[PDB]
Amino acid sequence: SNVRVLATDLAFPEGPVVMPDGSVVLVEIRAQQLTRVWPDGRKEVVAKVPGGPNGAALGPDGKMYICNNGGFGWMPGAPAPHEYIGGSIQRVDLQSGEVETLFDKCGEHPLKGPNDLVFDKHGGLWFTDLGKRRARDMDVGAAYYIKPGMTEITEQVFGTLPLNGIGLSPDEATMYAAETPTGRLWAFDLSGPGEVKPKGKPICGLGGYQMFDSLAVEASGNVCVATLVSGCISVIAPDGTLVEQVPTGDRVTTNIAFGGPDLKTAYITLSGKGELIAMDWSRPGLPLNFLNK
Ligand SMILES: [Ca+2]
Ligand code: NA
Repeated sequence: SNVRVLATDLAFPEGPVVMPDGSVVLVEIRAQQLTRVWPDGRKEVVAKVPGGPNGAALGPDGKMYICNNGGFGWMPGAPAPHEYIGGSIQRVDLQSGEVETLFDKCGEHPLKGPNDLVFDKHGGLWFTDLGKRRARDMDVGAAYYIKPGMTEITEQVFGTLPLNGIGLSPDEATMYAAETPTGRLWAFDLSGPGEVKPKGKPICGLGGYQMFDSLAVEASGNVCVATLVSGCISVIAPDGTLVEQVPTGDRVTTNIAFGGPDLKTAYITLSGKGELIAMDWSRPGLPLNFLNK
């Protein structure tokens, strides 16, 4: 586990997407932008994304899809009314910087705080909703699926505590969602693309005072979840066994993505220190659709 710092002075980094050349496109939630970090050290702003760009994934159209949580109040907190512009799913052209809003509601219900996302092999898009905190109450968590072609958005999970990381199993027959305040990883069986069948179960709950953020799946099927408070990556087996906890040095570790040769480098956002780091990983990551395979 040879650790290296790839970038600093990032304004709450999140949503890393590791390109084939080892460059990383990621979101800076506090600076409201999509940023490109190159292996020669240089950084460039790809696009300004007003609000709270929170997670990213490359899509079948070659554009970068974004979960926009609508803004926080800044460490993040509950957004004062004016700092919140509504949650949405957006798309960014990585060549022009043009930002287009795709969805801001599902049925008659506005999206609250979209958080992270993952494409299935048909181009359908899963995403979590962490909800928003208000003065005396908070939204429940949810997960959504957008049908291939971006034709329709559907609610698949609703009424958990806030949901954050999301991924698919290698065979894409199971969707995983991390429940932030409880440090529980939930597994949902899929009867087919985009469709949960009964709605799921927690396969792992960490002890102590530990909370979950975003995640990435390994080719083995293990789920690697960024763990807040204790500052590590929690590696969870498909059967829920806690395989290991890899310390990162930052209590606000928020996300992980695999890249490099054989997808055996982990790229991790340390959102407390404002850093993107890389770490050797003993097992290869699961290739993401429309990025790695
Ligand atoms: Ca997240
Ligand atoms: Na990730």
